[PDB]
Amino acid sequence: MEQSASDSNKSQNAISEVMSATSAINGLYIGQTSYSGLDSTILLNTSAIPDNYKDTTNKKITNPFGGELNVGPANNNTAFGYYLTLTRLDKAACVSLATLNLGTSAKGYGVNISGENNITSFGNSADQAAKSTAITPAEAATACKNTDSTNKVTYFMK
Repeated sequence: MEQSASDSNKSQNAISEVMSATSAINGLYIGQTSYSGLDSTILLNTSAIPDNYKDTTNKKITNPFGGELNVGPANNNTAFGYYLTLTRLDKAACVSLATLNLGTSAKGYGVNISGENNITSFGNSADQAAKSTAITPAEAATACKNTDSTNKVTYFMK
């Protein structure tokens, strides 16, 4: 109730985690242009067409590495660095990220998108669309919308 709330409080804590993630993974690779090399391997690794870009149950976010992770590089480091396809989600997490601020401390957020290598264009809404900034109940209403069996989100985060 009353605004996103987590967009100011929870965000400050989330930033630390992800900014440490991109730092850690980078320190192990040393740029590699943009973790290049993993692409060719991982792409054909899973069915040649990585179905992991989406979960069929309700739990996959491409970003973290706390559970079932799949490593992959993006197009160009500056635009997008890396993506890790982690299966894991919850209805609360859907609202949590939409009540966060995924814009200043994110590279992009896309719900029901598949193809982390080259994410779709970013607007400001969710579901079969990606957005540049995530915030306010408006996003929350759009992110958690018909998303049950189709509840999966690839998202690059800084």
